[PDB]
Amino acid sequence: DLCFTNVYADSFVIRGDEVRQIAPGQTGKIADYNYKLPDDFTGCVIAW
Amino acid sequence: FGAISSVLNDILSRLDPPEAEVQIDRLITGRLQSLQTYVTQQLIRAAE
Repeated sequence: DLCFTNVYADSFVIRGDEVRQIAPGQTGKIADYNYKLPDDFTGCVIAW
Repeated sequence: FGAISSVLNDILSRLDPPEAEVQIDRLITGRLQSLQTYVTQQLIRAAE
């Protein structure tokens, strides 16, 4: 029931022992030199 | 007021922004309430 101007789909694969870094306000190798989500990130992190 | 240390540079240096924001926001709540208290005391005393 929500509209959006533009929805982004960022795609990559990682290990289950690193999912926690793909989230707002985290730390680590990924959240340092690979991929960092904003502090006010508004969205969902999905993985299978 | 429920923060870590009552020094802003200390909080900002010790912690990362994702939590410095919370500790700060508590410091801000407290200091703003103290300012309101002082300004209201001044208002009443100036009326007298």
